[PDB]
Amino acid sequence: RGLGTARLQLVEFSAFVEPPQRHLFVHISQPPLESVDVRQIYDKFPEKKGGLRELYDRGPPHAFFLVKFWADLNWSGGFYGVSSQYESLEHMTLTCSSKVCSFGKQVVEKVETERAQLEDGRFVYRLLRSPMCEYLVNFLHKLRQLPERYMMNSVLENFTILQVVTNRDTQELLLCTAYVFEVSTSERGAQHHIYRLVRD
Repeated sequence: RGLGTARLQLVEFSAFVEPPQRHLFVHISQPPLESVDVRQIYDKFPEKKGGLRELYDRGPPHAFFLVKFWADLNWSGGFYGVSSQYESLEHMTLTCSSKVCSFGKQVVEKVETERAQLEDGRFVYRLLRSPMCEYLVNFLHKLRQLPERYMMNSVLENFTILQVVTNRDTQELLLCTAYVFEVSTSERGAQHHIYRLVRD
């Protein structure tokens, strides 16, 4: 079990800031996964069209994952970027939609397209150094100034991301990942915990 199906697998995901080498706010580099019932987090995502509940209803359910991040927020200019890499055995073009939610309502949607590239006997899909939406750069700047880690976590309870990767040519849903967030201490460092989303 990783974040992936037989059809597409997440290889690496990071959100970072670079000076004008890198600070990683969160990072995934890729036993069986534990499960989280989607009803547990229904009250953290839009009940609106295209949200988590509507998508999970249409399935397929094994495409759905939850990532809990403990972000490192201890690092004024600079490049804010997000990098993601997927791999598959079949040649596809991917549409990747990233939806930022604050208090349930969607405040950002970012849609990118990536064509397969053959590498080492498989297909890779590289969306590297995508600039972070301005909403998030400003939010990180404000969040960083909070005096106490528990105040950051309070604020972050209301903040979620939903990423939806689809086969662009077929419109088939390949992967749907819900992200929730807390802040880590500088001593522990960034951490994550991937879960299968279930409902049965």
